[PDB]
Amino acid sequence: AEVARAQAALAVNISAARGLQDVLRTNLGPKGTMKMLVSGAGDIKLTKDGNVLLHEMQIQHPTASLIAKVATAQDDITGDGTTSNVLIIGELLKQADLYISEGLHPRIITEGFEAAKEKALQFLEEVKVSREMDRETLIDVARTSLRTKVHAELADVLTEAVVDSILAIKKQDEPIDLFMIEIMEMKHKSETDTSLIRGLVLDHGARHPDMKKRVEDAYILTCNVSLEYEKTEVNSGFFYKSAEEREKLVKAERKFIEDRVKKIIELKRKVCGDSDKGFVVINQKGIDPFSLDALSKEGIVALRRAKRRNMERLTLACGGVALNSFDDLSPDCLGHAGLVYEYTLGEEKFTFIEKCNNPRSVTLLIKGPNKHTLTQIKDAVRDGLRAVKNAIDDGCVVPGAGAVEVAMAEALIKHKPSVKGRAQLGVQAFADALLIIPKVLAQNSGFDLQETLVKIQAEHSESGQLVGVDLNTGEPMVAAEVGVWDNYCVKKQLLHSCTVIATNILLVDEIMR
Amino acid sequence: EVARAQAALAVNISAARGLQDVLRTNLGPKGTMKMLVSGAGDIKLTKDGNVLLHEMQIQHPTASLIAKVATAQDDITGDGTTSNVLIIGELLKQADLYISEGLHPRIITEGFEAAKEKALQFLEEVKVSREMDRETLIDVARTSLRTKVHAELADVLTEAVVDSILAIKKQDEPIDLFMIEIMEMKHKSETDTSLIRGLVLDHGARHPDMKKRVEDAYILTCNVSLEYEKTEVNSGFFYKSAEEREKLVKAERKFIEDRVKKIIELKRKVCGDSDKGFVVINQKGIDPFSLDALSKEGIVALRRAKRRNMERLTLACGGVALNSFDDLSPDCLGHAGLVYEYTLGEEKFTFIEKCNNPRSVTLLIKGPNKHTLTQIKDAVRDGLRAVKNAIDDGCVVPGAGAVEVAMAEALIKHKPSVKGRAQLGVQAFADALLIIPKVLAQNSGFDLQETLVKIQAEHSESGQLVGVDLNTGEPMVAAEVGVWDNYCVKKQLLHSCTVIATNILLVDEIMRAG
Amino acid sequence: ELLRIGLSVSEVIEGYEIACRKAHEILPNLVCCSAKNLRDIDEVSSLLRTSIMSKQYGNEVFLAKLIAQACVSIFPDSGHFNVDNIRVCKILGSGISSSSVLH
Repeated sequence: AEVARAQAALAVNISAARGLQDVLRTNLGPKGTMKMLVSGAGDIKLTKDGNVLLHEMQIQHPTASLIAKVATAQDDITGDGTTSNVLIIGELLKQADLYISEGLHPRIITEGFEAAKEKALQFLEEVKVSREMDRETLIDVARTSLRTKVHAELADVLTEAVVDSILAIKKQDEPIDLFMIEIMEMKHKSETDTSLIRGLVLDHGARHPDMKKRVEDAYILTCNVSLEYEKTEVNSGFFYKSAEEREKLVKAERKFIEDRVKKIIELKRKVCGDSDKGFVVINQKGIDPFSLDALSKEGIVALRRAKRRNMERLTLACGGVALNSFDDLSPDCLGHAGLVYEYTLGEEKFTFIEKCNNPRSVTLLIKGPNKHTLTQIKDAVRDGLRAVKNAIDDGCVVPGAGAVEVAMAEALIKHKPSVKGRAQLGVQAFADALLIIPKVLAQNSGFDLQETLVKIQAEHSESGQLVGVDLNTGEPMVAAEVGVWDNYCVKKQLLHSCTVIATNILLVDEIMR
Repeated sequence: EVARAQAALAVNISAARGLQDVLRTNLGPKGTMKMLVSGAGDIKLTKDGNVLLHEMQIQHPTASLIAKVATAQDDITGDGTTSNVLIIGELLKQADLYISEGLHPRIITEGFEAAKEKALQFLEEVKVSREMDRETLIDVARTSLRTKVHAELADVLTEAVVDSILAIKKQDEPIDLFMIEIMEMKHKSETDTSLIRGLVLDHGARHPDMKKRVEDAYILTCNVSLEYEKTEVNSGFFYKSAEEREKLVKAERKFIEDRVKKIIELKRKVCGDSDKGFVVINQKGIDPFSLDALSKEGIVALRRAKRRNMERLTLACGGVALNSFDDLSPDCLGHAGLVYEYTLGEEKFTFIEKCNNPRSVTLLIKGPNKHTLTQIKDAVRDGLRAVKNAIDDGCVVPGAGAVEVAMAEALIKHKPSVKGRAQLGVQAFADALLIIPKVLAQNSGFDLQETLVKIQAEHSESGQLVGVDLNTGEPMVAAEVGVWDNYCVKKQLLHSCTVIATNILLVDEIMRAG
Repeated sequence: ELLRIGLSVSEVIEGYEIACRKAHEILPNLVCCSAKNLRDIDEVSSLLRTSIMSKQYGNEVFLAKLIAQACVSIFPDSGHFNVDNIRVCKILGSGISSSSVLH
């Protein structure tokens, strides 16, 4: 058919990106906002985080495909910077644009970049200082990594709970939290909130006065497939070989229910000795009223509807083995939660599996009556969880609020890449994308992304001072004192995911449809 | 309607580029001439910034605006007109880039002012004294003509250039308001510019054997009529009634015949000797028997001269404006060490020369007799206008954009304001500097930047002025290259640069009004 | 206006926020007297009258007295109050003020 070539294909590329990018620039720091997102489903989503906006919907361009790619990098590889990663490239693109606006090769200006990124990486090592993984040292990173991602006040209460979650570790040291994430969204009088609740929490537990709400000594038979069949890890018919056989099973189906409670009432006394130790069958389907009562009446807690995750985290948490049957099991495999506690909050029971024998799994209780509030608060958590988890995995920490970038753009002082000056321009180009965080904020916040940053620049050129645009009012300060300190996992990776995709479009002279 | 906010700006600065563009090489040895069959519609040929401006019909207001302020500096410089146009748009973009980034143009204009002075302050730092000698006179005259014409035609004229300016230093006159008397010869050949330390007239009138070679020059330059109207006049033109126009003419030739006899003793009083040459010059015609009998007296006589000539001959020859053919003092009637009526082509051109004042001094260009002959004329006059600045100031500096980088090296690095708000305008200000060397070189050769870094690094090394070699497109030290700006021009430019680029940057609107 | 004046998003939002925090602080201060009875129809009716005022153009006192009766007298206390303590059989005939509270 047709194609596009020369700078015509290039113009479509570089324009579509920076046409999409500044749309995303509306949000960063706390002075960013929460961008309304409605995908084909019709749900409104408000996110200052990149991955949501990037991976849901896009104004469709050939560039819109690569942007989520390196967006699939930042959140994956780090989780802090998804908001920050986008704003870097087009600021660098408009720079390089100038050089090819002058006219030049996108190839020679390509070679003018990555060294500067490699430089800044060096410079990032240089300017940063390794910092404590201490809880309160994390806070200044925690708020910021959250706050660069999501708005302050949410990030502020998240600063507490996220650190409380990432400090909950057994010293399983990760960039993210897999197990520390157990999210319980609850309809509540609090529309945006997250409650930290330790230990594995079960999707539900069953009510009955004889059924113990408090199990401190738990022998947990994980229970999935219901009372209604004998020794069955899956519910299926023992009958229905003809038309009238349909009636016979349900006539004999109530038998297995009593057979099954018979197993559990004895398996308690088998394993637990007397009934003082609550024998825990968490029945991940509904417990039939008779055995619901008769397990209650025997002291067994028959818990209604845990999760497959609450089955696997149980295998983790309780240090015991799960099962898909209620069958009598050897007392060994039965899980032990140092606390099995059914917790009715609102009308809903959330059964704590606590004293996790592997407390890498904790639980967050999310709050809202309105899902649009309840979704958004859930969203701000986890992108900041792994962000602040990049705080406590990192003994190195990089000070935020433009402290380190003026330590690059100025210390990139040119003719160090003197050869063609294309690097001297490319590093200059790269130097100019560094300050987008000092830019976007003094942009979003008061004064000017420029007239404040000149102080930042100046005040950094002053006394080598760590200095930066406020995340809040957009005025100069000392960013080291403020404590705004970016994850050491962000900075390096934040650079890589930029210049690698910033390299591609330059070498792309061609597009065809 | 109106154009407000950004629209009062863009169209102005958008117009300021293609304008800037076409003449980006009107300039330097890289400079390229342009014509017009368009603006005034005629067959026209021109190289200079301000001069190509006026020739066009420029309906965009800004295009007319610089023409004014450029003409000011155009006067003394004659080059750098094309230059100053280039840095302003180079400045306007950066300020636009700020307002594109978004920012306030007046605090941006506020950002020029220290930088301008700082650069001005730098301009006396970078001004290096090469006092007036033919070398500095050569190298500035050529670099101007290397700008305006061929380096060939530059060095062809660079002789004629320094020719007259030697006697203007005899005048000790830092400017040339004379010796700028130029004669344009009918020939096939452009390049021939003849120094005559006196004047030249195309005259020697209608008669030969007047001793057109006059060794003792005694010059009567007169407007008296040895010839005059035959046309019908009463009130000065054709009168309603016919006859009363007639009575005037019969006193004409008689008046002319009498003045012949008046020149006889005017030859005898003045000279009495044909061996002492006498020269009449009439601003009007002269009848044949006048010149014929004036040839009998040992007199050459020149009918129909010009006011400059009369005065220039009154000056150069120590001559006269005197009105009479009656017996007059020879000491009044001026003198030239040699006088000859020379012929190239059809007309007989009197070369009057070794004149009492070497004051109005002919540089006689031959030429194709074209807009080309017109073309080769205008430049050398400006080649002077370069070197007069060199005569003006004691400080003559390497050209080809040698000063530009060092300022950007001087200015930006430390903030000259130590303040970003102005540094904004300063960062805008010190980018304007670089375009001319980097645009011409990249036009003439290797790029802005890779050439910049070479001019930069060597400045960054030395701080010495390495200019551009436009013979390549690479930097060299424009001291040795000979391309030499004076301090005057570069002084003058920022003034003409900034003040026009400021008030237009601060236009808050534009409106068709009445 | 603050958009025309040029004030950013969170800025003025922080304005209403800290002020609605400031306002929620004043709301207990601006409580003017009080009243209630876990039983009495009439006294309770008035609040139930005036709350449904906005929500009713009709009889203010009559639906005041019914729902006050209803809400109260369905309960042994009405110190406790729940979601459905009152349901309705919508029935025509007679008057609209013939409406009666039957627990």
